[PDB]
Amino acid sequence: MIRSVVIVGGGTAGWMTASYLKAAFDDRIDVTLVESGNVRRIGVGEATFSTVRHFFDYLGLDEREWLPRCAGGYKLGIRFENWSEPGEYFYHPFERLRVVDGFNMAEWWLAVGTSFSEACYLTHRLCEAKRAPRMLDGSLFASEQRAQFPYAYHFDADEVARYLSEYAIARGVRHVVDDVQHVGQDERGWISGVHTKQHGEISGDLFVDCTGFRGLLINQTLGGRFQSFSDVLPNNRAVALRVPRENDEDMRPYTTATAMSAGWMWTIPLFKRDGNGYVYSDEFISPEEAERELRSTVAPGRDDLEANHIQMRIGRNERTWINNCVAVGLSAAFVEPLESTGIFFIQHAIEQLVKHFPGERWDPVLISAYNERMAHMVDGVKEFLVLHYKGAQREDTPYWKAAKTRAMPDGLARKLELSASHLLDEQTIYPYYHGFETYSWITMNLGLGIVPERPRPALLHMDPAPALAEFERLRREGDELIAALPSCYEYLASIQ
Amino acid sequence: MIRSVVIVGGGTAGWMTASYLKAAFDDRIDVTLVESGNVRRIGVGEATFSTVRHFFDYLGLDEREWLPRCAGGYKLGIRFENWSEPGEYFYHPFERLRVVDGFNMAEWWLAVGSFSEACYLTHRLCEAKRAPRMLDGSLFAEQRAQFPYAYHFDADEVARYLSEYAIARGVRHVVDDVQHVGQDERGWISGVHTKQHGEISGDLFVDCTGFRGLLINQTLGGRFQSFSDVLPNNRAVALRVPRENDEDMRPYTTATAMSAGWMWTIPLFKRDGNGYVYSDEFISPEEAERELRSTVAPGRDDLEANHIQMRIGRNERTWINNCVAVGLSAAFVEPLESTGIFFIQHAIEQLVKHFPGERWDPVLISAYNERMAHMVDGVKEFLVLHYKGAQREDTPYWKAAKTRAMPDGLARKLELSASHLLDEQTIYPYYHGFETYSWITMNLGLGIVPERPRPALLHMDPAPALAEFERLRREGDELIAALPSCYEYLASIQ
Ligand SMILES: Cc1cc2nc3c(=O)[nH]c(=O)nc-3n(C[C@H](O)[C@H](O)[C@H](O)COP(=O)(O)OP(=O)(O)OC[C@H]3O[C@@H](n4cnc5c(N)ncnc54)[C@H](O)[C@@H]3O)c2cc1C
Ligand SMILES: Cc1cc2nc3c(=O)[nH]c(=O)nc-3n(C[C@H](O)[C@H](O)[C@H](O)COP(=O)(O)OP(=O)(O)OC[C@H]3O[C@@H](n4cnc5c(N)ncnc54)[C@H](O)[C@@H]3O)c2cc1C
Ligand SMILES: [Cl-]
Ligand SMILES: [Cl-]
Ligand SMILES: [Cl-]
Ligand SMILES: [Cl-]
Repeated sequence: MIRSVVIVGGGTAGWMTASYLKAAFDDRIDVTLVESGNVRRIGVGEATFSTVRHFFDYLGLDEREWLPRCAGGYKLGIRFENWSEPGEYFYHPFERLRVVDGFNMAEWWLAVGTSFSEACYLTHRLCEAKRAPRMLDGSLFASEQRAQFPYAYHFDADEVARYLSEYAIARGVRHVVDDVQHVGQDERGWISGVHTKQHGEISGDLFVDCTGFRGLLINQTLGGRFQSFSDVLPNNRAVALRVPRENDEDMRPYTTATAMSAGWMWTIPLFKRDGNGYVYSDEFISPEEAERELRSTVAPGRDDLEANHIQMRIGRNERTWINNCVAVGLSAAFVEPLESTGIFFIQHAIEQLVKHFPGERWDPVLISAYNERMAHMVDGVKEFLVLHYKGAQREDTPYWKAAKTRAMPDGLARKLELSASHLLDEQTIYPYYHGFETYSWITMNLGLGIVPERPRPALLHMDPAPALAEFERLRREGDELIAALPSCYEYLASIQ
Repeated sequence: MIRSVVIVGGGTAGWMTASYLKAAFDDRIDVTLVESGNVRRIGVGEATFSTVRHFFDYLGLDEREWLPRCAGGYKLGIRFENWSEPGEYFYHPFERLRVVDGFNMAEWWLAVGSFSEACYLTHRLCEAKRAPRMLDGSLFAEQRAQFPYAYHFDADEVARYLSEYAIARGVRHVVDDVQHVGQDERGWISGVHTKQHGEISGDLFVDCTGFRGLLINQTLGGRFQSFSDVLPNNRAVALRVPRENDEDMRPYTTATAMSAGWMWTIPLFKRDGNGYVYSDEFISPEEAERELRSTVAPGRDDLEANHIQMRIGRNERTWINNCVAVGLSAAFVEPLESTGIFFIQHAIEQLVKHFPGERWDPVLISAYNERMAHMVDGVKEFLVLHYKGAQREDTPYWKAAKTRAMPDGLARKLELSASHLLDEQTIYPYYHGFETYSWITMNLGLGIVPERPRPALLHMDPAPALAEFERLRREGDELIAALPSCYEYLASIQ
């Protein structure tokens, strides 16, 4: 049985790990987290995926407690703007499709359908009317019912790290602020300790690499091989800003992904401000050009706002667990934030680390099974993301023209062939766990313009009444909800 | 749209198909079923899988209506006898494992704990021979998914019952032999030519002719892929054995390992169904008949034995041109996990979903074929796991099972399983009827057991899981005291 964990890095990954380990094992694990006082955290990572409520539940934290305290907001979905038709948009919401007489509402929409998201999802209305997912009395709008509309969150990246470090430290995590200068290895190549500038050697049984893109343990010490995805997903840089909203009250309960001339831009509404960034490929546009394009769109004349330029490491380690070291966060893998998966990868890496926790024997088969899961997790998203670029109909710049013909991962060709005939399902999407469900694959395809040539032939043999009564039911439930629900900001104000 | 379906074959496959199509499309589909008056149905296929309730629900039939009428009983799971330690047994039940603090009861059992007895309510119900219903008809536990119990029924009666259902709903019934299958200039089926009713044509043809594969294999040249290299059982001998005491009725199938295969016991309302599944490379058809009779029906030579040659494997494609194979014509594996009728149901459900329009869509058809292939391949792999987990080594047959070649992917599942339990991510990843608990339950019961408990559990409070084991033990106690016997309940609804 092993006793102690040493985490290197104090970004969102480090502090999520420290928190979760203490929540899981309490006093049956010793945890130390070492982080540099001079190497900054990435500074971004402000939108989350639908699994994140489980992370906070596991920690014993209600959203009323943790959300104001991370200066956050609600994420009901993502609004995709300008990807295909210009001025046009759709939502990818956190909401499962209803099923009528064996077929989901997407199939029926194609046969008897108003845009797809609008006809099929309550969430669409909530986004348009800028509603909170809760009534003022704190009851969920569905009124588990939380799974049927698995909304996520926006939060401030500084605050969440600050908040979780306090959570972890309150629970006995030893905190060291220092630079690791060298990582020791025993005669078998296993990590023996990390040598700091002022605190000597810090040893332990298990080491968690949370050093970001740098991969200081997993790559620079252990020689882990990093598999780049630049061949299919070229975006390799970002430029970020923190932009105050002219009107705080005007707060959207969703992230916006807006296609730009050489990439795309995020808008993440927080309680006090927006987060903004342009994800781009430097083969098509320079870092200044991108900064200029970004500022022009979301912050004209606001040169007091400092831009944060980021070089992204896109792809994954072949193995995120090597010897006694596990990489969590940007050190393990990263794909561009088009579907807000970075924090999801962290949560899933940590939840599966607890499941695959080593005993004094360090069982290689259990480690191997952990590595497979993490590989599948990222490869599924990678494929899902390439599908975004293949579905995007705009062709107006060298960038968008090149996205159309660029090589694809194995498997996607088949998914596109299928999709031109009929909708993807549980059996034809990526088959291993990667966060996303069928509705997400379908919703992107239909929003972007990858549509079956014709409706499902079976539906012509069937009574359309039950599905038409369902579309009407959705339309009426939507009407009632936007009338009864407070705004996104209103509800958040009431719980601050 | 297409208008008409012609089904060839009136076994369980033909009639399930006819029934389901009418249930699905009512008067928006014309259906004709043609079946031989002289080529007998297989005569077996008496246990079902957990999915089967959905088939009957879809048809609009409550179990109280259909079950006594098919002379059936309850299947709470399968009892595996003599597979590893001799005289030893365990249950593979239709019951999901409870989860405590992020780990299922199997994991906890390994850390703090027989397996089936500790983890499943169904184990007690089987031992005490209970019905899954109280006399007022309420379920013992929707709550139906948590304990997805299935059924036993008489194979003659179910065909008889479903043909009536379908015919009442406008299925045209023809009793004749198909002598020739016509094809058009594209190799599509144009009609079936019968001995006395001329040509019967339609848009879609469903091959329900059994192992024969009259349309899909003999006419269309579909290729059959054999599984004999990994699952050599190629024959069966069956009996219909009356129970000395009808009241003594088990709510489960028994799979008993024998010298050169295994034997099923399926308790029906009036009688048992019995059979020995074997490989003729290790035992002759009469040796097997002698071994069967000796075990379940000593001295009862008045009972006629049904000897069957099984075609084990699957068609590469079950849907070719305008013809879809359903049932034994499509695929078959030995009935060790009662999957034949499941394969039919799933084939038919997916046929409705993949139903063709007037414009035939090769991509939709290809997606149908992938699902049918995965369905059977998943079960194939799961069954080889039974033979690999069986620890008995007492005959040439059991010795050979130990070293026989395996399907791709199973070696990995066995390496994993010696380390820790299989899960949703490491079992066969495509739909094949079975869930994780089934894979786990078979491993633990047969004796493929992680070397040690999961190390994470040593860092955790065992109290919640121990309180759960106790809760299960107490709920079990209460259920066997309150539930009527399997026979008692069935008697009350006859
Ligand atoms: C442009 C961009 C946009 C993103 N958007 C999203 C999003 O919308 N949603 C989402 O979920 N994710 C997003 N991500 C991912 C998100 O930022 C990360 O998942 C999250 O911030 C965790 O980062 P990290 O902890 O792994 O790395 P970092 O923040 O880089 O942390 C590295 C830590 O290691 C420390 N360190 C480095 N070297 C040493 C050393 N020598 N000794 C001691 N300490 C050391 C540093 O001091 C720091 O504490 C985005 C990423 C990028 C690049
Ligand atoms: C030994 C054994 C045990 C089994 N146990 C189980 C079990 O426990 N549980 C389970 O779910 N499944 C079991 N199965 C499978 C089960 O028997 C079948 O799934 C089910 O009976 C359906 O069979 P079928 O309709 O495909 O074939 P068949 O019963 O053989 O039907 C063939 C039909 O085609 C007709 N036909 C053939 N040729 C012509 C022609 N020339 N013209 C007109 N009609 C023709 C015949 O008349 C007949 O109606 C078992 C199978 C075997 C062999
Ligand atoms: Cl489905
Ligand atoms: Cl991300
Ligand atoms: Cl899990
Ligand atoms: Cl079977």
